[PDB]
Amino acid sequence: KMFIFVKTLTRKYITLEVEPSDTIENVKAKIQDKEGIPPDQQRLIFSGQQLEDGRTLSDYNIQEFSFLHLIS
Amino acid sequence: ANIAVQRIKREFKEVLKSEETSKNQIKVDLVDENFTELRGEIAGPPDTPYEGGRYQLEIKIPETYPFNPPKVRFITKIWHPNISSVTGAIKLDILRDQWAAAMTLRTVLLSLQALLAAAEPDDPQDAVVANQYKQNPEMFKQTARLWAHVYAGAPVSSPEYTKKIENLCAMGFDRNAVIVALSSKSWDVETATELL
Repeated sequence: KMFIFVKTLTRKYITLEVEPSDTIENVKAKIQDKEGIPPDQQRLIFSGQQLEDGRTLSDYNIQEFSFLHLIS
Repeated sequence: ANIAVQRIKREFKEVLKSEETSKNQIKVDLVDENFTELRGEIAGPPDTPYEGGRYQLEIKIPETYPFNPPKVRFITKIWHPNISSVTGAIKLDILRDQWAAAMTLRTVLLSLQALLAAAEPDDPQDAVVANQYKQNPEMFKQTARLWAHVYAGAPVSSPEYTKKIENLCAMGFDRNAVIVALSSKSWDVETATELL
């Protein structure tokens, strides 16, 4: 029920509509859909901590208008 | 970055939520972290030369945002009496003279679509397209449809203009340059190539 931003290495800001219950695997699947970057070689960084494929955004305390970073 | 950009975040969200559930017309993307430049996109209103086109916009937000409207500019080229054909500047009352607090981003994009759907050649930004809009409305409609198909991804084209633009590009000229030269010089192929 919220929007998050992902900052690439070319400094563009991808907007994603996600639910706090959504996992990291499906959010990077959404990244693949909107961009074309397959989840293999894809890591998301919230604040120092790279996100894990089995967790949701909730246990990472993600909220609306949060900024993740995309590497590899 | 003062607490009146809470408003720009609320309005960004309002635009993004209104887009899905209510329409598909307008859209906004982020440019900077500090919420000061955005990339908007409006859809071509129906029954106009801009129908079927999607026009992009750059929006810069002032530090006094709730007052003193944002600076909006057209990225994709449009053929409109109230929009500059080269700079992209917008002659709209709510962007300079009649802005008000309690106006949203979404409000501005909807107003820009309404402007594309109802021009005003008496308060023009570009005098050439305004004069063409007043003196030869049919050629204006065809020319703006041409510009839509060429720049904003509109579907269909007029072959009479396309043959002229091809014959001039064959001379080793620039497609956008010959387009502006043909459109400004009443599509007189003979005097357009004279514009050098």
